[PDB]
Amino acid sequence: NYEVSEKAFLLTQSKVSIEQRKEAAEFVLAKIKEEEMAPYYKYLCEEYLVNNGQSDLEHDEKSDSLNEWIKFDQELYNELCKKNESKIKELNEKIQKLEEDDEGELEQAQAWINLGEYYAQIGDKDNAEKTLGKSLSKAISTGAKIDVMLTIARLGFFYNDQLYVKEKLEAVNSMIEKGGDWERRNRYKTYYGIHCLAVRNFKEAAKLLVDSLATFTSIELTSYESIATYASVTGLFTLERTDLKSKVIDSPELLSLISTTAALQSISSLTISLYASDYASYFPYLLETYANVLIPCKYLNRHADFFVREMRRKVYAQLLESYKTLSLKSMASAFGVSVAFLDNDLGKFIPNKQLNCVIDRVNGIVETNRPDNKNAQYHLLVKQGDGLLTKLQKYGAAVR
Amino acid sequence: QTNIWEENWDDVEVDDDFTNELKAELDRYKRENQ
Amino acid sequence: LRPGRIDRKIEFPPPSVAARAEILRIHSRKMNLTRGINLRKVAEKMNGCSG
Repeated sequence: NYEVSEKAFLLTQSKVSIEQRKEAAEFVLAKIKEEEMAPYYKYLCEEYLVNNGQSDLEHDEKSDSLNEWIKFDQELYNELCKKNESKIKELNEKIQKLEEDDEGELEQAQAWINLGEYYAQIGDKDNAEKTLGKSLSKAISTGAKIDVMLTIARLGFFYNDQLYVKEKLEAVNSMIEKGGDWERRNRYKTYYGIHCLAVRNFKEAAKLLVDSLATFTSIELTSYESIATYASVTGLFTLERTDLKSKVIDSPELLSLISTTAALQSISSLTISLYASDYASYFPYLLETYANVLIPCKYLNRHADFFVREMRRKVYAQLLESYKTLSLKSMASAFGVSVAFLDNDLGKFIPNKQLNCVIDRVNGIVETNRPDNKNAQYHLLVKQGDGLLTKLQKYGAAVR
Repeated sequence: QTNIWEENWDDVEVDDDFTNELKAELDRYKRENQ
Repeated sequence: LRPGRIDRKIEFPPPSVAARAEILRIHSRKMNLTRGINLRKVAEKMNGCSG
């Protein structure tokens, strides 16, 4: 499941290297052999289809597909349907015998969960769900309700999905506030920090994501680098430096995995080099991070410029500041970079509503100004009497 | 376009990051030229 | 032990690390935690211990 959806994501994102394409489905090629992945690997092969995912032995085979590995065979189905049936048949009478013998309940639910996991291996966003229902139907335990999480987490994030599972996560979480004791809370927070990481988490669960580590990861629903990676980035890109320089300044967590995946090396690291307030070095470390981090990984791509430019803003906002003063030149020039261009997007922060920057172009000079009490007193005030006016009419719609 | 991304403000713009690097090189390359 | 009183006479049996490790992973489960944590090792350190 796990690398699937990412190796999916990997090749679905393939831009940089054929490897980006190649190496992912490479496994998936072996993995659709490993598991009968076709039924979504079907639509997975229609997922990145009509980009470079255009070469399949079922869906489409196109030269403009740089990925041929998005291919099938009908044997896969034969393989599948056999495996499928085999799985099915076995569990069927098994479950049917569990039904026959009135054998256990969770034990009935047992093969159900077994029935369930296939559709993860299979890729069926299906029976497993109904199975889960008839698993959960047989659940006398939140520990089986735990499997909802497991199920739903495998559900949503086999496709890297959204809400229902999150809602299910909400649902399955809200049920027992035992939060799987300490743990499923994490699993909750994990995928919650992932659901909400679609596309956001930003300030929100990145904390939580950072908050609990290393307390879980999943294997099939996530790796440990993953959570760390993700948790770092957003939480870093978002959260309070104090926190970050309390926490991601370093954590035994980090200290453990620092450069261990090499892959990061940057996220906080070269941002700790930002957090080392270079001018340049980080400004390369950006894309040095970006393409090594954002493009590669699921949400990390789709959100994109949220980061970019926001750390790119971040570098303006707390690091370089407005700045309250100093000729833009000494910034824009004495930092050995494009005066105008840098200044432009930098100036594009003037109306971004975030700049207390006060910026001249001619004199290449920058200033600042208190933000008074504005903050968010009435500004949003409008929204709700409106949100009432919704009701207020909706009410006035009640009537008869 | 999909359903729920982070939405607003707005789509921003595009071709910046590499453009930046293209310039980050050039910038630094200009700073190499410096 | 006579039937009608104790009919089906069934008898428990001591456990061990695994049972402990399980029971551990059950009670450790309960309490709030942090990873890097092998319960068996604890249950291994455990001996002459019960649920």
